[PDB]
Amino acid sequence: SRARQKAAEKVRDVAAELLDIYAQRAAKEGFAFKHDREQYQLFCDSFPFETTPDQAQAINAVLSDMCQPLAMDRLVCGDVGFGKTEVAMRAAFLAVDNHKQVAVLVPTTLLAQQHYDNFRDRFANWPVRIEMISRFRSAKEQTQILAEVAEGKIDILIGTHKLLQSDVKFKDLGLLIVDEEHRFGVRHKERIKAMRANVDILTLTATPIPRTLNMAMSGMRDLSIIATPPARRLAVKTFVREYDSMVVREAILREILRGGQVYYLYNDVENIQKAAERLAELVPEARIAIGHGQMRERELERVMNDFHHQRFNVLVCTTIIETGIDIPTANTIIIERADHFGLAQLHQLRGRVGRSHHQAYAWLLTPHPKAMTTDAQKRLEAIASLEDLGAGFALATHDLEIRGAGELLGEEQSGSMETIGFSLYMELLENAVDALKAGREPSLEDLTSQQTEVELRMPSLLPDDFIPDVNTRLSFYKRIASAKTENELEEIKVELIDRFGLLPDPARTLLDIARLRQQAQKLGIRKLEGNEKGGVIEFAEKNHVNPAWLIGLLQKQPQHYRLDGPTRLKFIQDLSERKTRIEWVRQFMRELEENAI
Amino acid sequence: NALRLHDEISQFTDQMVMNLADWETLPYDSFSPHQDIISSRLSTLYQLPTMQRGVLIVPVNTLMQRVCPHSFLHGHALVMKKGQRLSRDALRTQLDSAGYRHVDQVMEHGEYATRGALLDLFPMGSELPYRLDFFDDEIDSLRVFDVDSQRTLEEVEAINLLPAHEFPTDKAAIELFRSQWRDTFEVKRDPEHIYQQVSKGTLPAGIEYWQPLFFSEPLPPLFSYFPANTLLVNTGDLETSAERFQADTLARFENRGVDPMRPLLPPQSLWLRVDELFSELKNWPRVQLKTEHLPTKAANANLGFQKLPDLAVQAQQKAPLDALRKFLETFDGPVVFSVESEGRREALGELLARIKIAPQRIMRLDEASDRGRYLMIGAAEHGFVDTVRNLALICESDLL
Amino acid sequence: AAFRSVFPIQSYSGNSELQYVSYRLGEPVFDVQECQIRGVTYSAPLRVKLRLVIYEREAPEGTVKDIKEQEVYMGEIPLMTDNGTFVINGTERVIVSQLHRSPGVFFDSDKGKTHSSGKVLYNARIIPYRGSWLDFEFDPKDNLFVRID
Amino acid sequence: SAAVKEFFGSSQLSQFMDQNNPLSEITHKRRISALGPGGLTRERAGFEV
RNA sequence: GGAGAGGUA
DNA sequence: GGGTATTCGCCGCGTACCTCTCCTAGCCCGCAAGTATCCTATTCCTTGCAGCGGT
DNA sequence: ACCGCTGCAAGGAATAGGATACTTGCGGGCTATATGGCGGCGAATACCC
Ligand SMILES: Nc1ncnc2c1ncn2[C@@H]1O[C@H](COP(=O)(O)OP(=O)(O)OP(=O)(O)O)[C@@H](O)[C@H]1O
Ligand SMILES: [Mg+2]
Repeated sequence: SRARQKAAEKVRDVAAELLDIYAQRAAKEGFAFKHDREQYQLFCDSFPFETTPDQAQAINAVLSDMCQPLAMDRLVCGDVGFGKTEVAMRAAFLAVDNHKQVAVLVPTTLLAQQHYDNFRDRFANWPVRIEMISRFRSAKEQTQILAEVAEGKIDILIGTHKLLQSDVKFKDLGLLIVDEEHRFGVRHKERIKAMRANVDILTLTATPIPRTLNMAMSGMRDLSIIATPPARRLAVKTFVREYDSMVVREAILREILRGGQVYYLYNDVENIQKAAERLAELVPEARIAIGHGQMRERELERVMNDFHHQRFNVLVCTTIIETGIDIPTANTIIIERADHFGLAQLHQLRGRVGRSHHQAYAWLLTPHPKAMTTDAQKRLEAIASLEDLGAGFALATHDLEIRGAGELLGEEQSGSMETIGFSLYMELLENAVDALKAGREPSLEDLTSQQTEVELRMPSLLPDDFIPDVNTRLSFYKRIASAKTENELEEIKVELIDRFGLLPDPARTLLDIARLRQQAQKLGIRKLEGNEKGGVIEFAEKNHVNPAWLIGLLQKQPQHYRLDGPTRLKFIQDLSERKTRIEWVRQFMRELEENAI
Repeated sequence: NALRLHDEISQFTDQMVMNLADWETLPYDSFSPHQDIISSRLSTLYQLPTMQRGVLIVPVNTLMQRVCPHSFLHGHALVMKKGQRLSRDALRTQLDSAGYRHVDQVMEHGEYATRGALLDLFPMGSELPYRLDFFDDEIDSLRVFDVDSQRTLEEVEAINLLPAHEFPTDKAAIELFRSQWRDTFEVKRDPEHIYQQVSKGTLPAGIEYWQPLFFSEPLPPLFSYFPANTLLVNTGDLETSAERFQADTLARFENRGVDPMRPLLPPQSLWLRVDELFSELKNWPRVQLKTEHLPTKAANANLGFQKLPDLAVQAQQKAPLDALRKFLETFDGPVVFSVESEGRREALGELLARIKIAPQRIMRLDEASDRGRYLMIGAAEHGFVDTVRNLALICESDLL
Repeated sequence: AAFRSVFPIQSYSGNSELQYVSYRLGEPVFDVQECQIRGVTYSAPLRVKLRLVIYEREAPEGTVKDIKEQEVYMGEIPLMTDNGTFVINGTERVIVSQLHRSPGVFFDSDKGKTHSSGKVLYNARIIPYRGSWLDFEFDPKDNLFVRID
Repeated sequence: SAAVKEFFGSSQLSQFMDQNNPLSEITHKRRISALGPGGLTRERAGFEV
């Protein structure tokens, strides 16, 4: 009964930023990469398979595109196990012999350390450094790899969201590769294109979100479908059975007698350790270990290596292996309760088995057929009806228009919710492009770095009802961020007062954030954060803060000032009212500039 | 373990290493074992009578399983490579035994031509006639020539006429299976019943388990397929594993000892027993490898193959590579590391060079010198010291 | 009667079931005239002692891990007032009695006004209390026919 | 609560009290309606019922 | 605005 | 095929007035599940000095 | 007379929680098929010859 529902928060608006990044991207020329016939031919010699023509079609679709000065944002989405990785490696190779810092993002650790091995096995003959960042790397390691990012000693970096901690200033990006893109929302996708607009982007998944599928069908982004499975891989015989340990036991005995390994989906981190022993008396003959995202971030290293070195048959696991881990020995999934899963998730679950000549059985343990809900049911005969090699894009198109693609200039990539026009998207984009290119004004994110951290946990922006015109909203944002006098803040104030009547609360708070930003830059204040419990201010090395009067504050109110670091001052104030918090920082910084020196 | 050995030995030799693709289906299953694998299965059984060398890995379940009675293998199979020393009239009388008709202008199934030096055939299996052109009691050409225009499309090295299944699927074999059904099992009126299904001619999933009813002859224990000088190499153990599997088979048999829909043959019919297995096991000389000390008698040799020391790395100690850095210093023989993967080599390549160790990748374990650090790329799992010749393997798993 | 009709309810897997102990009407939150003024039902909360078993899985059909019991509420039922009226929304309403077909089997005949003949056609309805009706009738050409619902 | 509240609130035989006497309410609580679910209707009733 | 019920001539 | 007979399905079924009560699912917000990141905190390896004994 | 040896202070490193995101599904809170008519007439089969 502790649900505690009905909140509200609209701390940021996204459409302005997404227009800004797209207008920046279309403005900047991309990079006509250099192609090598022969040095890359020796790299082609290295790959120990033979390409399908559809893989080759993807390859020459990528390469002849990436050697052009335009904007390359390509969907190389195919089906699972179709060798989709190697085309990405080929693009990376051709980019990196131009020394252009390919960035690869994966939605988990597991892909990063397996693809670390994959890339590192691939580039064993070339003077290129490939590195991986995660929580498995030590922080000491992280400090120096992010350093040699800036000196550009690392040429290829792969990582989790740990790369998008935004303190990673690269030397020269030319290529971005996203693997299994059907995560991240939108912000984690476009955070890297924010810092470099003209960079090239390669997008890999097996099951795209409907939003990028619609935008692929919009002509904004290129598409290469991959069919023609590369090998002797059949079709994972889907079996949707009501839960029975005997069926389970015979499946496990079938796999162990085959010698292969077992994926056991449980998707319940608390209860999976109980799930281990209750599976253990059912199959005492097996070798089973436990894997999820909540060991002590070293156990799973042993677990995955031991599993990959065949030290145990069965892995009970959560959806942390939904990302596509290959390990071609195993051929049997046991989905304990398939009911609460999307069809893309289901196609992925079928995706990790197979990957080989051997026939892979799939076991979809469900509740009783009336007991399963109709959503889970029609999902189950959806996946059961369509068991075909190369059926992924069919399933993705079925996912589309049943859930509806999200809005074209915002988050929430699935869901209809009455988006804006695609023709309107064209018109708004081109108006953004030529208005931005007009005076060549710097971007939003460029004026986030130059601007001091002035986040005060406020909903403070230009709301949609106040100005529906997102384009001139961005124009106002650029003029407001460009403002270098309080007087031009004032003419902007009377300007919007003229143009739209009364100014709402987020807009006027945005105005006074600009005001405090002005004196913060003017004195030398570098970082000023606040919250309910107080807040923390970071000065410069050359501040206009009185040191003697700073100690005087520390000894007149030790409960309200604590220097913890050289310029790192925590004030502790029960800041409950946002307006009084604004006047707190305003009047305080007024006294501080009364002590300006 | 077979799978492990299949690429363990592939690391450690050059000789042809090949398995037996057995039924991935379970004993008395209700599934198909994926026909093409069976097409790979019998191919092995084509060469098992005639190879003069070669490494074949089979596990105990395969030896437990019975096979085809081999007259079908010599009778309905025209897999044939270029090194088949065979005359002209020999294939004439063999395809006469197969029932083929002599047409010089082959158009229909079961036809062949043989004039001068040329032999042609049109099979019962496919829609393609083939020029053979036998030379001096041997075969020299495999010409995919036209059905009417007599022009070659492609010259082949080995022809593969394998029929689609273990059993003959022809109507006489259908009647034989019906006869053996009415001999052993019973007939009930049901369309879904497999007796009436093969009366309709169709092929159910677990059709392979009613195998011998298609031959009217006992199934071989496949050792009649054997060459005269094989050499059996015991791995793991037998007088536990075979009995264990026998228990599993009988457990499944009595478990599915129900359902006159698909009644099941006794396992003595479709399998060995452990008793007769060990009865046929004295027909061939054998090498038994065990990880224990045999004390003393003739035909034993205990080889000093001692375990590695405590080799482990840890970041808790100040210098993590202490065990290897001191174990190599006290080491007299060559040290082969045998990295599994190639780029993993550099995972050791930037790791031993931290302690100024640069092992060079060699190919053959016989290439080891008296004192040097070398490595393989292969599939080893645990290292050990060969104190007989002071050789050493330090695998990946010797470091974690 | 209704609770013994429905409860106990088994599960589909059959590893547990919910049974019933007793019921008890709560005290009304308001009385008749205050409900009359305010504009709300004169209602009693229903508090039922439900009881859920848990069987053991690996143990055979019929064993007990655990069983729980509590008084749990479901639904506001209006109480009839002291006279015969229900106060439902401040409007006193009366549920008038109905006079309907007693379930059973009823033989009948449309008295010769069909089939242009003057021949009578006897029919028989099996009328359940709750369920599907059943009709038998004679054809004008003496053929017995059935229809469901 | 829905299947009770609908019937006691708005049903075919849950009717408003005729309450302009003692007699009117006491002859309304004793009323025997042949209408309702499971019964006949006002415009589909013959001379005989 | 639509159903449901009751009423008058 | 054609002719008559039965059978199914739609067409209608009074006007005017007054009073009263009652007219819902869906969807999306936030919970659950998962995944990743960011902290303090407290626990835990680990080592140096302090001091205590030994010939 | 001090060397050598262990015990605890220190001090950090890690790891263990607590928050911050992102994906699916679901539930609640609002809020955006019933069985009791009948006669007439006409079109559409049923059957029979
Ligand atoms: N041209 C080819 N011919 C035969 N087999 C191939 C070929 N290309 C790739 N393969 C095999 O198919 C497998 C596909 O795995 P990989 O992860 O490389 O691509 P993918 O599975 O399509 O990508 P994802 O893991 O994102 O689904 C590879 O492990 C490789 O062994
Ligand atoms: Mg009158």
